Amino acid sequence: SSFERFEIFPKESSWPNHTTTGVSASCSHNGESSFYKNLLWLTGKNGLYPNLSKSYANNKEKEVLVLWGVHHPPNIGDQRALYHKENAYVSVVSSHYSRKFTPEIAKRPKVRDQEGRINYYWTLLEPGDTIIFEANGNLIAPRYAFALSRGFGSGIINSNAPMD
Amino acid sequence: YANNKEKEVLVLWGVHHPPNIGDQRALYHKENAYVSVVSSHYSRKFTPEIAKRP
Repeated sequence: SSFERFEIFPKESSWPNHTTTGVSASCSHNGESSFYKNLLWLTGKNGLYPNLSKSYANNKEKEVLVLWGVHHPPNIGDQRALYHKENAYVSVVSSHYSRKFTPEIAKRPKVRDQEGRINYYWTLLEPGDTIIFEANGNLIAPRYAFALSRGFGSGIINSNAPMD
Repeated sequence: YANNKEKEVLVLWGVHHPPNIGDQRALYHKENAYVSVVSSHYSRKFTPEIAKRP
C-alpha cells in the first residue's frame, strides 16, 4: 500500500572514517564500474578500518525493510588489503532479530568475473524499534531503506506479455 | 538433568544481554561469556550481545 524509499544512512555523512567509493566491474553501468544504489561498500581509509557502531530507530509508523550485506573475500590477501584484519565480525541486532556474521574466505568458482561472494540479508523493523550495526570489517552497509505498508496477499507473475 | 518421568519434560531457560560492558563485568565478571545447552536432539551455544537497546 505504501513504498517509500528513504535514505537510512547518508553517503556523504554517516561514514566519516571509511572509504565509501567501492565499485566492482561485475556491477558495471554504461561501461564504467558501479555498485548497488541501495547499498554502500565500506572499505578502509588512512590505512585502518575503525570500529563501526551505528543505530537507527524507526519513527515512520511503518515497518522498514532494511537490507545489508556481508563480504566474503576470495583470499586472505584481499581481506587484509580492504579491511586490514584477518578476521572480522558483523553484529546486526534489533528487538526481534540478532545475527553475528563471520567472513568465510574461500576461492569460490568465478561467477560474474568474481570469486569472492557477498551475502545479502534483510529484516523488517517494527514501528518503534531500532537496529544496531556493529562491524570491524566486511560490511555492505544500508544506504536506502523502504517503509512498507502491507496489503492483500498477492504474487509474482512470470510472463512475457504486453501491458495495457 | 536426566529424564525419569516417562513423559516429555518442558525445560525453559534464558540468556542475559546487559546493556553496557560495565554491567556485564559487575554481575558476571567476564567480558565474554558462553551458554551451552546440549541435549540428545538439541544443541545450542549462546553468546551475550552487549547493546544499548531502547
